[PDB]
Amino acid sequence: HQLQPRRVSFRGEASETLQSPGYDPSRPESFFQQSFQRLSRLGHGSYGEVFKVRSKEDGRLYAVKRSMSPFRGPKDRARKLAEVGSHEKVGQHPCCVRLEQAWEEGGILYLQTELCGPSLQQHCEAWGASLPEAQVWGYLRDTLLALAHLHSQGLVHLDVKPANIFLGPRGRCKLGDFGLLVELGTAGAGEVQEGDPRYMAPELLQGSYGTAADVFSLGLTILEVACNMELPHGGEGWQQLRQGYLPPEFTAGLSSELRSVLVMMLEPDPKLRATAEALLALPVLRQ
Ligand SMILES: CN1CCN(CCOc2cc(OC3CCOCC3)c3c(Nc4c(Cl)ccc5c4OCO5)ncnc3c2)CC1
Repeated sequence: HQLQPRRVSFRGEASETLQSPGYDPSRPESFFQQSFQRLSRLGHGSYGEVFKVRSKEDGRLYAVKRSMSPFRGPKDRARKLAEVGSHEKVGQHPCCVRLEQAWEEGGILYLQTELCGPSLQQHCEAWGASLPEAQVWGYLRDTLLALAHLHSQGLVHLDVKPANIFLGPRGRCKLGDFGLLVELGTAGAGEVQEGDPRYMAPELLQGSYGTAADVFSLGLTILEVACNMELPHGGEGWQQLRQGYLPPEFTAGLSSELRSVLVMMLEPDPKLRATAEALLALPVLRQ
């Protein structure tokens, strides 16, 4: 016998039965199989898979990430479901990827969010060369709007990277993938973890983290996409970047204005590093 799929939420609303057009609770196929139409595979890793699908419910498009294998235990389950809790903590914001719903069936977690344009990373590798700076500024601003929304709620993304920023057509963009998001001070179902080492803030090397870590992460995110360079995973080059230095190559082809802003974001000392609000308050970054 099989447990039925059940909604995963932390809002405290009723415990409720997942139902959908095309979904027969009798039939053995999963809720995701019956209630959706897999259109393409957006990605795959050890996290599982992301699918571009069309809901049989409202007929519209979404992205659904399903975990790869059943939960290994209670603790393993709690930490996976926490991603939903995080995403729900973000709430409604135009610069943040919106969560539609989530559910679990057979130890597998399904996360259904809005379908976005390609990630900044995908858009960058497709563009071939450096992005126009007018584009880059728009990317920098929308992510800062997203960060300020997170940071004003005591939330830290902790894994801001080009692959987490999605081109909102056009040419806006949204911050998503809240798997590592922590609410400062109430942590946590699971312990906090650093993000991608390529974009990691220097203070995390000694176990320190605040909202400032995101600002640094966004800095190297923008540096990567605007120079079309590739960031080191280690060594002196990596360590130079965390010491206020710039790659001796230097960001050539970048203006003074954009360079001076990145310096504010790439500041080694967290307490000196600019905040998102202060950055957005500059004038070179208004609407
Ligand atoms: C060849 N083209 C096909 C269409 N495509 C537009 C849509 O591109 C995406 C890709 C996503 O994820 C990929 C980005 C890097 O991470 C892995 C694959 C999207 C995405 N991912 C997602 C992530 Cl990262 C985290 C949690 C999720 C997610 O969906 C549901 O819950 N989410 C929303 N839209 C995506 C669109 C261009 C290229």
